[PDB]
Amino acid sequence: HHHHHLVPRGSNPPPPETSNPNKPKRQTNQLQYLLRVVLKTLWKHQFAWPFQQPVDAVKLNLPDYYKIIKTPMDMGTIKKRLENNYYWNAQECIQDFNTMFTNCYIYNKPGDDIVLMAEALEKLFLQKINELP
Ligand SMILES: CCN1C(=O)c2cccc3c(NS(=O)(=O)c4ccccc4C(=O)OC)ccc1c23
Repeated sequence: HHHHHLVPRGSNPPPPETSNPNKPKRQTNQLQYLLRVVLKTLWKHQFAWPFQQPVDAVKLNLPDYYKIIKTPMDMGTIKKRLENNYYWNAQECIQDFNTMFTNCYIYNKPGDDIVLMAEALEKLFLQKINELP
């Protein structure tokens, strides 16, 4: 038989929402600091780039990524959420950061380059979190 299963193909899932009109939202001084200080200082770091957008599992040849990671998160998503005033409190935003870092540590192994990058960014994140208003 001549069906060789070359289609249908893989794909990326849809990315996390950055808007939700029915979700409760606030602007708080902590959320303001999270955008202006925490996110913007991590964003400029030379290890930020793999984290600035959702994982493209097709481009990056990580076909197992969304098999293993079922709650993806990334800093582009967090940035957009912050810009859109998506969050109710600082905890929600912080949980998104925690999810991003945790995903990285789940998927990868100690000493992998991506893990060294995540560890550095997490260190910086935790320092910046300790001066939250
Ligand atoms: C942060 C999301 N992420 C991963 O968890 C991950 C694991 C393996 C490779 C890559 C990856 N591929 S990459 O080409 O951009 C890359 C980035 C940083 C360090 C190593 C690699 C890589 O795969 O080197 C071969 C991008 C984003 C992620 C990963």
